[PDB]
Amino acid sequence: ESNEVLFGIASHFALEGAVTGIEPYGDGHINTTYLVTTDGPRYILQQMNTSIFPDTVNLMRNVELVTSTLKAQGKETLDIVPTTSGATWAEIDGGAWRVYKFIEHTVSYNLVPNPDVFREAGSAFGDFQNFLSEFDASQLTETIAHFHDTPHRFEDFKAALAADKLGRAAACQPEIDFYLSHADQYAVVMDGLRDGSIPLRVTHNDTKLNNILMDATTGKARAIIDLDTIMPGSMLFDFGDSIRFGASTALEDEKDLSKVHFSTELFRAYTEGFVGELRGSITAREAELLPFSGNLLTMECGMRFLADYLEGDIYFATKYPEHNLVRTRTQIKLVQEMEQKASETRAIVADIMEA
Ligand SMILES: CC(=O)N[C@@H]1[C@@H](O)[C@H](O)[C@@H](CO)O[C@@H]1O
Ligand code: NA
Repeated sequence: ESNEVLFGIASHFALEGAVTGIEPYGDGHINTTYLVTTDGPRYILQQMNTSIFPDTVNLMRNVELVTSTLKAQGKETLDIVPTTSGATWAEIDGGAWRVYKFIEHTVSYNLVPNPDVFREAGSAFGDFQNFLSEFDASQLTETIAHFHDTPHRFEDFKAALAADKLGRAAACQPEIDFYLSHADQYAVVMDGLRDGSIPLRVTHNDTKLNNILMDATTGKARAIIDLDTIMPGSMLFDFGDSIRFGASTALEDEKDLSKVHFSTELFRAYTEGFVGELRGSITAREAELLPFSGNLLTMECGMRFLADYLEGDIYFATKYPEHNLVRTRTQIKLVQEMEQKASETRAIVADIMEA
């Protein structure tokens, strides 16, 4: 938005400095995020995407519950800065806005630079699952329905494909046919949740690497951010999504596919950290599905990118017309390598489950 509008928004919130600037910030695809600079502290200002999260009240209730519980254990988290009237968010001119304190002395990554960073990510998200187990499912109502229900995502994909609103399907038949041909694989986790062979757990549901902040000195995890999708699911959604984003040798939107590979060493590092924290709760069936959960979440995210391309880019932020096609192509390349390396990942999990 204009500066006039953004500075106006900021005046609704209990900031503790005179604002000097408000500038676009970060690589989130969903909300619209800004860095607020002041004569003292920094803030993150976000316009929440109400097309994706229509029930703002329930969403903020969940975020308040999670963050207040962390605070009450003396654990660093996202610190909501209230409105000047004490509310957790503001509805202003038809938009929903919130502010968080900027988390100082941190670093974050869109791409794993070395195995230790990714091991730490695994530990952080594994620990967060232990934390979340303290809630029962009823305390944290779903903020998005069918969120990691891959068969439901596939129904959405098939509809986007049949409609082919922009005539973009002609240019991406290999990608389309990849997702169509893997239809038989999409129900495995949902079927296990439904029949009780996979435990229903409270999960984070968007565990990509850039949703953790690490300390700039110690390298240890400081805080997990992007708390909007905390809701019931499977452990496998958090593990699989982490592998999807972080076991790649390339960015999610890397144009040069020759740079995109699935790294079994990174898979190992993350699994060491994650299982390291969850060894006392992980079931045999969950352990059996750890490698395939990577395939599943990567395919789910990929099909969502491609569906969005076919629909004219209505869901994910994009920077250029082909951006979602570029994104779906990395996800496909990753799954192709995950398939080829299946025996190796199976062996890695077995080896860690004996440690
Ligand atoms: C709420 C929502 O749709 N979040 C998505 C997440 O599911 C997806 O895996 C990611 C891809 O980078 O983008 C967004 O964060
Ligand atoms: Na739906």
